Amino acid sequence: FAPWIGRQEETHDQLSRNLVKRIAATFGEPTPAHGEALPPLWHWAFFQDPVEAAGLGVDGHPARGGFLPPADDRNRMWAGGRLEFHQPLRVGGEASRTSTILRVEEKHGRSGALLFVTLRHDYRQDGQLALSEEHDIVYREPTPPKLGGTEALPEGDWREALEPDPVLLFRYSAVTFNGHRIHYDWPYVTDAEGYPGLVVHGPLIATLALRAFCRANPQARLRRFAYRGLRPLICPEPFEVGGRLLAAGKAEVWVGNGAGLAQRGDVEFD
Amino acid sequence: AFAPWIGRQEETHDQLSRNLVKRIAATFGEPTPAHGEALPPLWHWAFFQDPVEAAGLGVDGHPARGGFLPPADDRNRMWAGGRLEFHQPLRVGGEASRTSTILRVEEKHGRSGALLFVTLRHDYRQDGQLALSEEHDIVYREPTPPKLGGTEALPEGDWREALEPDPVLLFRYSAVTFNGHRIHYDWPYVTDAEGYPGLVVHGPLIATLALRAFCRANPQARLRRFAYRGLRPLICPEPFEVGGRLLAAGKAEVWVGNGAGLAQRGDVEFD
Repeated sequence: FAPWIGRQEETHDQLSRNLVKRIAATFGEPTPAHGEALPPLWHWAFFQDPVEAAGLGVDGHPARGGFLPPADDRNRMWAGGRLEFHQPLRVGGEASRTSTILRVEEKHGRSGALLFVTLRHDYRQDGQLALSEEHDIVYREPTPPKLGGTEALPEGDWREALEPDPVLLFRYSAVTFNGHRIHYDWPYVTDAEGYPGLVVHGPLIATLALRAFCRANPQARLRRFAYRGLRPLICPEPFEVGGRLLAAGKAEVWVGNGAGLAQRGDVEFD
Repeated sequence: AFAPWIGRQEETHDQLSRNLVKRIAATFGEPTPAHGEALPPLWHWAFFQDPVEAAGLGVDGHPARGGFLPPADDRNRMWAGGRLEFHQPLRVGGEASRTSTILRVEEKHGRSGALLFVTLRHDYRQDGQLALSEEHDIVYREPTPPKLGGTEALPEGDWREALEPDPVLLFRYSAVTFNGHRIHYDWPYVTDAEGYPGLVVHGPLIATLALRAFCRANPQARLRRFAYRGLRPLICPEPFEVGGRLLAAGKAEVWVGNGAGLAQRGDVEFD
């Protein structure tokens, strides 16, 4: 049961260039300088509470409890999220993260048991709110990876083709210090879980989807971003990120390939 | 004959930032030193990384052309060993400088031919102090099917730590050192492409475990020198042992191995 509702924790970190350089390298972009804007979604490389091995489950994620309760028989799912952008976080600075457990509601779909937990992350630099983030976590019982169709790649207003490889996936796990083995352990992700190969991270592709929008709408100032996973992408299959404009300051983004869409997302901007 | 690199020098800088320090500590299951406390021995190997964009990376996941070390003409560049000399600890939280000098480049024709031996010196300075000086021995070897027999016997010592590595441990160390060399995490590559039986436990990873154990077994010893030589690759998830034995008032050896032989040995000197 969840009495965790309304629980807060505080975390601090330094947006240190040495680590920003690593994210930059991973994405093949330039390393922002001291005092400049940390690019969208790069903050996910920060505010990491690494867990000692004994606190980890077989899947390499933390089984141990902490801010959130423990999980063994279930498995966390990166269901989605909404980000509200105010100000860039600036490289070099200290920054603070205030986290709140907002909702913990039980639900039912395929496989039935489906506990949804929503977390809010408030990110402050110099006391000043830079970014407010909610993340959807779904605890479910292990089921083999879903089969069946998904939506096709729509035609859109911009598009980028990407050729993943294990080195790209390793660097992104590295930068986020994610120990989830589905992203680098090929014997495990195939034999133990049902996948045909390595899984491209949801955050990694969220970051490429959001970056292709900004690239294509260079005069657009971000306001809001929402993403939702659909079906996992499999390395090394080439895939694609793209989107389209929908209304006044509203755009939709998507990641997918021939197997169909892996992720969809909504953007608001000025 | 090798003047273009002999004497080459370069200075870099880096902050010994706690966020990365927390990830090293988690990897090793240890406490995180506080800001201003000693960086634990050999944790500096995670710092001073100037990583290349993907286009700069070669197939094996290392950078395709580093500009300091002599180019490997499709030869395999091995981490043969090195020597460290500890003067003062590097401190968590602070800026530090690494000055690097290529000391020696020698071609030597032995059994199996001539490979390239290169000796690289690294000098670390923080708050105006010369904290630590180090040398790496690199050995450029022709691409050869992995030789995995172990020649030296794992001895019995004064202490012993049994280790069962797994791909999570190897990933986290590669992560913390932003090492893209994919023989450490990419199982289809390390086997199909390079022909190891499986993933390779990093030499640096092994040395830190080796020195750590000695420290655990000798808590009053303050480090002054450490030398290590890599003997043979270790293969995840082989169970292996780190041990050592005191040899004299401030001398001890350490080693890494298992029933098949020593994977790595080294020498310690302390007060």
